[PDB]
Amino acid sequence: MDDIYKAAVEQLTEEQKNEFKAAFDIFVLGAEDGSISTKELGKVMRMLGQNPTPEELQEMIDEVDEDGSGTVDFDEFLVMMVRSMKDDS
Ligand SMILES: NCCCCCCNS(=O)(=O)c1cccc2c(Cl)cccc12
Ligand SMILES: [Ca+2]
Repeated sequence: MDDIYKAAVEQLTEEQKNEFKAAFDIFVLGAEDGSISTKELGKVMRMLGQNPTPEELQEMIDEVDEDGSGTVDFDEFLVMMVRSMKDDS
């Protein structure tokens, strides 16, 4: 079902969309399809001011990976935001 999630997707316009889509490119500016991993992860967090081990970051991808695949597609991705948004933690 996962409806309670699509409910928020309707709130998202299109201006804030181009903001995220632009991020993916970074996480995968040379990957085949666009599957993100602890590999291209620490790559973006580098521009900020962090650079932990791929073992710790996996924890962030293991929480959303509701299919155990070690990836973050534009799918389960939205969920992440919707969650932290409607409820930060
Ligand atoms: N660590 C996840 C929290 C996301 C932060 C919200 C802002 N989105 S973001 O561009 O900063 C961003 C950060 C970390 C992982 C991402 C993946 Cl796997 C896909 C797309 C964007 C990602
Ligand atoms: Ca996944």
